[PDB]
Amino acid sequence: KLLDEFLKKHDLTRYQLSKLTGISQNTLKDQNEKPLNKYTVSILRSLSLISGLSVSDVLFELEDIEKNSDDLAGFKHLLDKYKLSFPAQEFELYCLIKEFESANIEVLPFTFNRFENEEHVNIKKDVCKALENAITVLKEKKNELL
Amino acid sequence: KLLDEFLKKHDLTRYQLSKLTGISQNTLKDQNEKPLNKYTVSILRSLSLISGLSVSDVLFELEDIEKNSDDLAGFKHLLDKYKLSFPAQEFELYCLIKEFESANIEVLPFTFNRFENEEHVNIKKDVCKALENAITVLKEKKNELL
Repeated sequence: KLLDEFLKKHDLTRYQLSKLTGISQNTLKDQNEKPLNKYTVSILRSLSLISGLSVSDVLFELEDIEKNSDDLAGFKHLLDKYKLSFPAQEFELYCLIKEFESANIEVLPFTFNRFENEEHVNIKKDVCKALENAITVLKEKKNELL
Repeated sequence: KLLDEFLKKHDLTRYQLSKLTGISQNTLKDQNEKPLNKYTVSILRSLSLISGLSVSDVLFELEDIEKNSDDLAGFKHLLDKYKLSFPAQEFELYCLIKEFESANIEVLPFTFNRFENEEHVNIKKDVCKALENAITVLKEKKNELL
């Protein structure tokens, strides 16, 4: 639940947000179930007001939370297998996938049939390179839309 | 119009947006009439995709456009009467006004009836001071909410 996790991270509750804004607790409950792409600038501003964050930083924190739950077009499964983390590149991949979503465009999952037969002396390096290559593929796909 | 103005700055049309996204022209027409607080993260992402700007810069450019048309609680009239510009302070006043609105609190206009019937040999410094104190006062009022 995106809204609740943001509030909890700042030691805030729906009660306090409701108290500040007059937004009903029913409304905030419905809000908590929506994916980020449905959040309005209005609710980002409310969250900015109560948290002290700029609207841009509110959105980024909400994105970071949503991203931890995202499949990353298949890379999450891979990263989790080897307990790896590439915070910057994972977020970039996430950002590219959400962009395609906003143009109502299918992002086929990346597959690793080749990868997981082949052996890797530095699994961290090789996954990093697969991840960057994926980002490149998406960036190219992006620039051929435009 | 907010959406048109953003698209025009980047040499784009709603038609183009519509063909990239699958969003209908009538929907974008309606979108063009909405204040920025009604914008969804989805539409920001769509605008980021087509413009090449990050969602943050899309948001700021939209904020900037909306700010240039906002009354700024009576200060728009005042600044234009003396054709003055204080970018940072004007934007921060806009920010505060939009924060209060997201908390369903209306900001009463500042009045200048006595100001505008007095001679001002330093109209720049005088209006700057009034703007700085308006922001100071709004910040105090914002703090009593939290």
